[PDB]
Amino acid sequence: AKIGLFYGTQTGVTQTIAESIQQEFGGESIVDLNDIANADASDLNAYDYLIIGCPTWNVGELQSDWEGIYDDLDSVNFQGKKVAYFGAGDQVGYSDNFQDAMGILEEKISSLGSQTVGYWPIEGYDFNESKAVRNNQFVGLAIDEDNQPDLTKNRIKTWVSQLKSEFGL
Ligand SMILES: Cc1cc2nc3c(=O)[nH]c(=O)nc-3n(C[C@H](O)[C@H](O)[C@H](O)COP(=O)(O)O)c2cc1C
Repeated sequence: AKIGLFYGTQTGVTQTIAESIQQEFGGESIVDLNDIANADASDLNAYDYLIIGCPTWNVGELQSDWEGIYDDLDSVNFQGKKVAYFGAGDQVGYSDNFQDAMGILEEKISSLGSQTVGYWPIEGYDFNESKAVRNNQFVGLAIDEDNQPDLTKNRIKTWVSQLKSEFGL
């Protein structure tokens, strides 16, 4: 209940990742798993620590459930909150828009006064452009189940270890 993880998913990949992240943190006593499809913008208010998960769809766009709540995000005050991000994407098929959704959400939420935590290296990927890159780092964990499924488990373990420090855990 300390950390609220909100994800959106179209073909279920982002939900599986969300479930692995909750698992690595220690389970339901540490992280609440919430499908953004069933949530209201104000649900994000109940947490001081947030994890936002979103896959990029339709060439650089938000997954539709995140799309639907996007304009309501202005009603939440993120001042003082630490927010981490993760996303699923396909670097080979969408080289010019890899993980754009994660970047779109981070730009919106950070502008509302939150603190981004959980930066990730871009070197383990091959892509041309991404809206989720700032000063040569991803603003969150990039997962690619389409082309790099073998790296997913270690990526999540490593990222969660580094987030524990950031969330005072
Ligand atoms: C129609 C379609 C469009 C996609 N567009 C993008 C894109 O613009 N950028 C990207 O990084 N991945 C893109 N992908 C890859 C998906 O984000 C990826 O398959 C992801 O695992 C889907 O997650 P989900 O199951 O949680 O919805 C696309 C996939 C499909 C089938």
